[PDB]
Formats: sequence, C-alpha cells, structure tokens
Amino acid sequence: MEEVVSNDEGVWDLVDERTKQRTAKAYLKVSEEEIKKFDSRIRGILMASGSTTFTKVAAKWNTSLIS
Amino acid sequence: EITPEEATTIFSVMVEWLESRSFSPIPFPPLTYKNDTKILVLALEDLKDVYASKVRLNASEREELAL
Amino acid sequence: KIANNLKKSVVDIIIKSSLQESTFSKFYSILSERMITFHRSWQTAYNETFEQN
Amino acid sequence: SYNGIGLKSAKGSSTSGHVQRSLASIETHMEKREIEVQVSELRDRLEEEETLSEEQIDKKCEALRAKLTNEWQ
RNA sequence: AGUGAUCUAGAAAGAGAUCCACCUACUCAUGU
Repeated sequence: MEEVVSNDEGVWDLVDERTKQRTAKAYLKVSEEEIKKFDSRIRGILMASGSTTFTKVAAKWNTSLIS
Repeated sequence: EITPEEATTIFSVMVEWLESRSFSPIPFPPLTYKNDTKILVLALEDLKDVYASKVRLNASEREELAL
Repeated sequence: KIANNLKKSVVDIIIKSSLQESTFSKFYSILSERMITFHRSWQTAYNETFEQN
Repeated sequence: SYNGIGLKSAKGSSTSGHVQRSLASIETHMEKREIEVQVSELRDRLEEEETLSEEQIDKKCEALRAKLTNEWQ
C-alpha cells in the first residue's frame, strides 16, 4: 500500500505471529452468492407468510437478520 | 466412468496414507463399549433438536418421536 | 453542528460509549479519526480529553 | 443522480434517495562554439565592408580560425 | 467552516398448513 490508511470495521488486522506487528489488511465483503441466498430467505419469509400473524413475520425477520 | 487403473491407484494411495499414519482401523462397537450410552444420548439429542419447538407432526415425525 | 461549549462533552460521550461494549471495536477509532480530520477544535477536544482521562 | 452519485430512481430501492454529502471526507565544446561565433562575426564584417570576392573573406576567416586554435592550446 | 440531493401513500372482489433462541447454578472426625 502506498499510504497506510486506517479503514472501516470490515477490515482485519493480520498480525504476523513472528514479529507481533500488523503486516497485512484483509478486507471483507459478503459474497454475492450469500447475498442472493439472504434475499431468497427474506423472499421465503414473505412467501410463507400467506396468512400469518404480524409478530411471527417480525420474529422471522429478527431470526434471519440475526442469522 | 472409473477405469480399473484409476481405482487401483486410488486404493493404493489410500493404503499408503493409512499406513504412513499407522492408522488402526475403527472397530465395530462391542456389546460392552465404554462410551456407548453417551454416544446414544448424543445421537438422540441430535434427533430431538428438530422436535423441540415444532407443533405440526405427521405420521412419520410422531412415529420417530415415539421411537 | 455542535458549538465549542459541548464538543468536549461529545468526545466524553464517545469515550464512555466505547467503553460500554465488551471488547474494543474499530468503529469509535474511525469515528474519532474523521472527527479530528474535520476541524481543529475537535483535535483540541481530543487533546484535552486524553489529558483529562 | 446529481454529480453521478445518486440512484437511477427513488423507485426500486424503496429509499428516499436523499443523497447527502459526507462531512467526513564541456570546455572544449564551449571553446569550439566561441570560435564559431568569432568566425561568424568576421564573415559579417566582411559582408559589411568590401568583400564581394570570396577569397579575401575566406582567407581572413581562416586566419582568424588559426589564431583561435593557437589561443586554445 | 460546514449549505445543498427527502420514493411511498388506497379501494372492490378473490385467495392462505407456517416451518426454527430473550435468565447462572456447589464446601467435617464422636473416639481410639
């Protein structure tokens, strides 16, 4: 890297286990397959809720959101 | 689709690995196996993990819960 | 758009809310770095709050 | 999308689309040149004052060159 | 020394097996 910039929460500080120094930054993103799987999961939450109570729709949203 | 020579090389490298690691084979579980009821209660807690929260039970799920 | 008469208190809320959590997260660092790079008064506020702490 | 930042449409994202800006962001050579200059000057002089014939000017120029050479070792 | 960038929005009839995380937990010998 040209300029060492402190970055977002989604980066990882890769400490070298030899010299105990942060020597690399692993940047994280969520893979597109898992994003499409989460979209399909929220779509399944909508679709299985034909005639379902509102609290159970909220609990399904909380379950998939926490997951 | 597997040729016999491929199958013999597969079996040869598996014998080579499992003898390079000095791997003793897994025995059949005896009549008086030591950890046996703990393996059984693990394999049944694995099965009741499906049936702890659900309400709608068909013939097969009710039958295996009785098992 | 907080004036100078509350910026030290805002930095103290940022400190005392970073310390609520179980472990240290980078969120408060990224926050404080952008706050320092915005204006000189926030940098003087972080000087005064490190000395205060 | 003002400045190419915003959405294609507010419809579709189900957001407000309220995009707001972030407040967080050599010596020998020289000698030679001199000699050349001198020669040029001589030529000019000749042109100015009685040197329609070439032999004269050429002669004088040659002499000048020789002198220059003598001067520089 | 910082402005500024703000979708939605409801009526009729019809439909529809739901299937899953928000409370901690262990120390007497009356004698000889």
